[PDB]
Amino acid sequence: GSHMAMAYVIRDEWGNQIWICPGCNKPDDGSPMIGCDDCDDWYHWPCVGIMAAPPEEMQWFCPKCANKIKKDKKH
Amino acid sequence: ARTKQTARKSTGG
Ligand SMILES: [Zn+2]
Ligand SMILES: [Zn+2]
Repeated sequence: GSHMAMAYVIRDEWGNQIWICPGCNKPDDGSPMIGCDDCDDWYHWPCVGIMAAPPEEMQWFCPKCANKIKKDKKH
Repeated sequence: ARTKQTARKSTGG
């Protein structure tokens, strides 16, 4: 079946999901990654502009999702 | 903002 994972995710030899950062196209090295609150994609910190971990209580959206959101001037 | 490190060894966390 072609249904594997057409996304930035692969499995290792044991069968764990290894997320690939769509930012650099590099896999996870056991690195701190941030998941978007919309697409749930997994990017590395230096790839999106994160340097310290924000809480799950605070939302964050990647350059993918935050762009469609736009974060318009009107608030 | 789900932040986690897939680590079996991390310094601090
Ligand atoms: Zn990356
Ligand atoms: Zn996103």
